[PDB]
Amino acid sequence: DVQPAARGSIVDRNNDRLAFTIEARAAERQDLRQYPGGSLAANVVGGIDWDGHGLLGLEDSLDAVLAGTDGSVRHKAVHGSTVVLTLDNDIQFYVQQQVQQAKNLSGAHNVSAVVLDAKTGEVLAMANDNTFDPSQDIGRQGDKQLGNPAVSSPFEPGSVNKIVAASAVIEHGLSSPDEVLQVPGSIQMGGVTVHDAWEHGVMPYTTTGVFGKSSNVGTLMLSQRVGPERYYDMLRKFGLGQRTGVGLPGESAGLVPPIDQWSGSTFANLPIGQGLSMTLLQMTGMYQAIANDGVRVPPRIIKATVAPDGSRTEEPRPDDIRVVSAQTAQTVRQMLRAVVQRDPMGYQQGTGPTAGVPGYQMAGKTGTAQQINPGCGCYFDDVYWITFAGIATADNPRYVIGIMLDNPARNSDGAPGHSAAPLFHNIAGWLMQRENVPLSPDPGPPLVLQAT
Ligand SMILES: *C(=O)[C@@H](NC(=O)[C@H](N)c1ccccc1)[C@@H]1N[C@@H](C(=O)O)C(C)(C)S1
Ligand SMILES: [Co+2]
Ligand SMILES: [Co+2]
Ligand SMILES: [Co+2]
Repeated sequence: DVQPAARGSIVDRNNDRLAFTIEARAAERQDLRQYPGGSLAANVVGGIDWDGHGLLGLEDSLDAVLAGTDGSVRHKAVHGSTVVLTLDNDIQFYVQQQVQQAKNLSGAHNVSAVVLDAKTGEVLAMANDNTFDPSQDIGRQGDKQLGNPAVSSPFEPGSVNKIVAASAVIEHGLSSPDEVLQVPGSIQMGGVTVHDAWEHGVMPYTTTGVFGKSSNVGTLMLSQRVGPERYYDMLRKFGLGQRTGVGLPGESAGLVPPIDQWSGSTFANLPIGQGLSMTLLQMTGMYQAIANDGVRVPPRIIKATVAPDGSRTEEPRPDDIRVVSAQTAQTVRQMLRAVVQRDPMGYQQGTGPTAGVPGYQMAGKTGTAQQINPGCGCYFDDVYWITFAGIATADNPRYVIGIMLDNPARNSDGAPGHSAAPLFHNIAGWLMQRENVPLSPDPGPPLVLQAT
């Protein structure tokens, strides 16, 4: 009497299969969910329950699309539609592996990474370490990551948030990359005292140097030019505090205190990335806006669906959001090249020189945010979220890469320190090689971070 719907498959952007059903035997007919890549993108894909319906991930959030409706004899069975993700399996595989070995080499509690297409915001890779294997019983995998922290688990961003301040001082004509500043080693602001990660007297940092060296004091002085209203407006325009609508279950909205609830010290904290939280995806989406000439395209992982006949419907594109002018975006892309600039004299070196890839105008920003002590209601002194976000490349944005390390003892590559810059180096360099993207013989002249 019953005519069963055949579950749809989940494939990547080139129709490479992530999950698909085969017919088998034991009721007697029994359909088996196949996961050829095992753990590949399982944080996104999810896994099957006993009855062949989704248990978690997109298998469950898109179950109705994937499961179809059973027929009867008279009503025809509607077989499940196929879901085409924006993921590129080759990129996801490389990224997911690097993320696992960044966690191993650095001693972090977790490591995650997101790769966006610069112009379109599509999610080309989304990975975390320790990813469960959906071809195996979930109940034996309590020691595994069963979910998708890149969208579900916000953190305080620290210094990667400085893109907002930088975008606001440029867009509002309030400063320029080459402006020579005078930056003390500390200031009192909003009732509190803010210090730079190194002690120094008044330093002739350019605006380029404030972000390339990640001066908190410098960021805040430039932020006083913007004011709370214009800065809070730029936060909101950058997408923070609000879900992206990427199409993944369990997405968090993060957390931005609204301006009418600020305390006297909120403005002293937000421009340096403390006092607010965001997801890795929101973090990478901020850099997507800048990569896309100031136009933010909310990220999306569902590319299209194919009906049982074979007809394809593309997913509807989200509307553009104008965060900053194209001129502003280009100027911020170029400033951020200072973060990867190397200088043996130290003077004109940014915080993330290991992130540069020679022959390419790489551009990014490091961060080191303090985590909250759960048994205190106060910040740890030596527990951090490490964070990197970058664009490949400044002069021709193709890829946006966002990385977070949960409190590593070492670099992502195992060298001493605490930086995520080596992992951006690995992934961005590999993305350029595999597309045979051409080098550039001249990098331009070095950027000036520090005047006289
Ligand atoms: C942004 O991430 C800033 N970090 C801080 O002010 C932290 N409170 C801090 C953590 C650890 C040591 C010193 C300060 C600046 N950006 C960092 C980075 O770009 O990696 C920094 C360590 C240069 S300070
Ligand atoms: Co009927
Ligand atoms: Co240390
Ligand atoms: Co290298």
